[PDB]
Amino acid sequence: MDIVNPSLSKVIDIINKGKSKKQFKRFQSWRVKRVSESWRKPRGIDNRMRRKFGGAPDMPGIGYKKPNAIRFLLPNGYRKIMVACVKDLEALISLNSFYCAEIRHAVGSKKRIEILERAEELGILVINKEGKLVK
Amino acid sequence: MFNKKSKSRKLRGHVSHGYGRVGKHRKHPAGRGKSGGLKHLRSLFQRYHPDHFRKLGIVMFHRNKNADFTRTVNVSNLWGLMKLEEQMKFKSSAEVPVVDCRNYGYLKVLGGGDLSVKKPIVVIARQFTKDAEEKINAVGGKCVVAA
Amino acid sequence: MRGNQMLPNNHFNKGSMKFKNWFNQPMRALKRKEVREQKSKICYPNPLKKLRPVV
Amino acid sequence: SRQVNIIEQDGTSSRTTSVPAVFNLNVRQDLISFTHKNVAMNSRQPYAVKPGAGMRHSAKSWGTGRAMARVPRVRAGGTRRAGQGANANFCRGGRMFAPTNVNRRWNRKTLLSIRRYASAMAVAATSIPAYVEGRGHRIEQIENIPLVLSNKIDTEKTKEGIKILYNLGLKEELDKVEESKNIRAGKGKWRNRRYVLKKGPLFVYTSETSFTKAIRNIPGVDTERVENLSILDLAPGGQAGRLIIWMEDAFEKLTEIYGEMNEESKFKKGYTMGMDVAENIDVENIFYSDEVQEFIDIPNFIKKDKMVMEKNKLAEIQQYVEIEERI
Amino acid sequence: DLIAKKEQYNLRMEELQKKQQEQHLKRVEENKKYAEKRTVELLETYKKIALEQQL
Amino acid sequence: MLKQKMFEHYKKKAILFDESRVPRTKNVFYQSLFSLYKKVCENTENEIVHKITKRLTMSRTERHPLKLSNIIEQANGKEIVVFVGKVLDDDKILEIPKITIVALKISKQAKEKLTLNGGEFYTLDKLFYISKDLKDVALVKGDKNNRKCTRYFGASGDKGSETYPRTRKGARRGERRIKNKK
RNA sequence: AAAACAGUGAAAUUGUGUGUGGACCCGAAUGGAUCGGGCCCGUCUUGAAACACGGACCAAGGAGUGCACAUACACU
Ligand SMILES: [K+]
Ligand SMILES: [K+]
Ligand SMILES: [K+]
Ligand SMILES: [K+]
Ligand SMILES: [K+]
Ligand SMILES: [K+]
Ligand SMILES: [K+]
Ligand SMILES: [K+]
Ligand SMILES: [K+]
Ligand SMILES: [K+]
Ligand SMILES: [K+]
Ligand SMILES: [K+]
Ligand SMILES: [K+]
Ligand SMILES: [K+]
Ligand SMILES: [Mg+2]
Ligand SMILES: [Mg+2]
Ligand SMILES: [Mg+2]
Ligand SMILES: [Mg+2]
Ligand SMILES: [Mg+2]
Ligand SMILES: [Mg+2]
Ligand SMILES: [Mg+2]
Repeated sequence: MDIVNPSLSKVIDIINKGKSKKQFKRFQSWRVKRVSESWRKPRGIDNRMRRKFGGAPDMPGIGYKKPNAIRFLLPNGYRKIMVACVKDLEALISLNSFYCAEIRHAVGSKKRIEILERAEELGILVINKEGKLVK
Repeated sequence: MFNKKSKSRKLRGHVSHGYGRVGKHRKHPAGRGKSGGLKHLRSLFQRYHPDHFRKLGIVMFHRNKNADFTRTVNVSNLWGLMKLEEQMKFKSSAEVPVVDCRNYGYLKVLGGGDLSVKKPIVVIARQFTKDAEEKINAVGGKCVVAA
Repeated sequence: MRGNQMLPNNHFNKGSMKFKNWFNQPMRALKRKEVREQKSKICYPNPLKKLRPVV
Repeated sequence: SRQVNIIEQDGTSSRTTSVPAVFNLNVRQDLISFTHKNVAMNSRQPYAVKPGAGMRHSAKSWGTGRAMARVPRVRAGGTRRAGQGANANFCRGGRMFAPTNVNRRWNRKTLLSIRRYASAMAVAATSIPAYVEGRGHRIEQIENIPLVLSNKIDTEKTKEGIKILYNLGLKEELDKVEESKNIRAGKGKWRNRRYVLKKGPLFVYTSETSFTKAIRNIPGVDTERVENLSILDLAPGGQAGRLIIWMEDAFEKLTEIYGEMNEESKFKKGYTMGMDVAENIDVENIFYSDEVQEFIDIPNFIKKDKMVMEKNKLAEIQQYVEIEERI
Repeated sequence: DLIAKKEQYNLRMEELQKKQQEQHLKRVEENKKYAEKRTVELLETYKKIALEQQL
Repeated sequence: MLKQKMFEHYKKKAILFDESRVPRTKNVFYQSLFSLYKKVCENTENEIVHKITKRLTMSRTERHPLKLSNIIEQANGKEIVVFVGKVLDDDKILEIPKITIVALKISKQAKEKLTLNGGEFYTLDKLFYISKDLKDVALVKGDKNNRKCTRYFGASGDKGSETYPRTRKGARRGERRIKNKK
């Protein structure tokens, strides 16, 4: 869509290139199909990952948490709020400097048209703008 | 607080449910009820319950609670049986109050403390201690024994 | 048995023991009301209850 | 305190009345919630599984030495059911863990003194605009709160009944209820709880009148007597401030029922209307009073900087110079 | 009334903050002048103390 | 020199409010009152204010109640007394000295008696009006050790122990104290 | 014993087509040969990669609960 928050425009690329792409897969989820990828802490008496031997993978923890200012920020430099009514946009009227709107999936075509018309006149960014309404 | 989550809900995912891996959780490792008390549990009894293993005292094969039931009041509380509005009348007034303990379900009078107001009073009851009698007579009151 | 307590004495040993619940309490109350009402018609001018002495 | 105006059939007002003492009492959202929770559990019906389900069959363990797990198994022949795994909770068609049972405690106790106090402060909240709006009743068009309808309402038909309610400004509120009807989400729609509606006005009467059966078919209107007014009706869902239409007789009766401040009610024996630990929520503002400002001491705003130890930054705080002396 | 008195506090405190700040800088400036002279003294007294030992 | 300086610092820090404690009640009127005292503490060193603020954070059991006569007994000739708790009536006493009580709550029967004898009850929000420099106040405290359940703490099978056994009781039944001294 | 809708139609497992590798995971890269680190989990045990036991594969079900009696704590 190629849009950016004006307050961060000259900084956003540093921020984006700085985000981690680490994944914390569950131990041995690569060995048997019955174990999903979702993280669970290992609790075995012998387990090599719990005991932190070199060569085993890394475990999650507080050290990896991002700085408080950068956290929750989308790649366009805004935070997101969910909307499903015309009367929802009315809340964003004070916050449009830092927040943007994302219309919920279940809202149908006829109603979406009414949301977008209101978004234009109030000056609010909607990130699902194209959505289903491309046809 | 009026409501709180339980401990059992946090123990999901932890193997032994907090009973240990070596000790485990078996059915009855120590025996049932309060048994074993002269044997392997002797240390619990001698510490917390030393007068358990004994026979004691005089025996009556049938007793009647109604024939022996009683309730006791002290001299310092006599004026307190009256309502606060009533107290404040008899304090200034020239008349002497006549208090009957039977009416509040008291039958015996004990000698604890001093009388609230140092003016005469008539007290009706079934029994008085020697101290109680002396204290009431000290203020020029009267003790009346009644059934 | 561990720690300090009043020594147990709970009588639940007998396997033939019956339990009685009271879910019927509001309904049986309503039936007793309706029986008194109809009894009161059968003898309309007269009180439902007799006179009794003081002892 | 204040006077309140009575309203006649045609919308005229002429006679006026004083306001009962209960309406000056402060509101405890903690106690309203606690009381709601307990009382709501007194209307339940018991449920349980059948007293020996899962235990019907003739079963026995095969014991070790057969290369099989030592679960009990079904004794049979001629059917695929032979040798299957019988009684345990981990078995198909077996018995559940800790079967549900009728002896559970269905109801809950609450002190009479708390029930009385909670109902008093629920009544109070029905006359604060902030609370009434907060529940979601819409009151933009209503002239004043509370509403008190006169006696001498001679209405008998629903046709004329609605015309009266419209004249009090309730149109938008009533419409909000009618438009609301929807089918519930989830399995409740199979168990006789199919349709859901929003709450609307409650009408409170004390004396028998024809108006009761004139208004009752209008969606979202609800009716109760003042003498047996319940917390389920006064604080739905445990949030307070329901909109109430009073009848003139009922409004005067509140003085006999709850009494006067620091007195004892004749109608509710052993009950009196009490005092909080502080009079208002605003007491934090006492700090700015003259009496406090004399007491305290003058603040220091100047604060020290955080320690720095980097080479270059430290050298501007402590410039070092050599000496030649050997002492 | 108290909502008005809340304003008088905020005003009074801003005056006090500006005042204390100005008094701080003067101390810092005073201290810098004393420190210059004193360092010149002590670097010379070291020199004197050393000659006493040589003698 | 230094050893004194150190100790005098410890003694002070032992009095002052902790500022990482908060009362557990969901009562908004109680939480209002705490907010006032908290904002006073950060602008003063006065020991009475610090003591009061610490006590509002303690539990219902820690805030044990007192009877009217015991307040007078502990007042030690002061005019104003302060108490973070509830004041109850003493049925043994009728006449009392004139006194002003600042406290959290009072019972109906106590308030009448106090008023008939001359005297006032004020809630703790008003302390700063009742007193100008907090020199004429006494601060008073109950003791949770006086609960009847404290008679059972400890072991009755220790030598010289004064504790009572937890026991069934009747006209003949009941375990005695046997290892105490008389 | 099994067996609901002539709905939706997951995983194990199979054929065809197109790509990438020679058991696989973690860290770091090339146009391209690869470099460094890692023994199979769960469990009893002083001590498990073990020549200790259980586990061919996938789905669904599957284990601190209810009542009575004293109790300490938090809240009204
Ligand atoms: K990620
Ligand atoms: K091990
Ligand atoms: K970090
Ligand atoms: K538990
Ligand atoms: K444990
Ligand atoms: K185990
Ligand atoms: K034995
Ligand atoms: K009844
Ligand atoms: K059987
Ligand atoms: K089907
Ligand atoms: K199909
Ligand atoms: K094992
Ligand atoms: K080996
Ligand atoms: K084995
Ligand atoms: Mg054990
Ligand atoms: Mg062992
Ligand atoms: Mg079954
Ligand atoms: Mg569903
Ligand atoms: Mg071995
Ligand atoms: Mg095997
Ligand atoms: Mg499952």
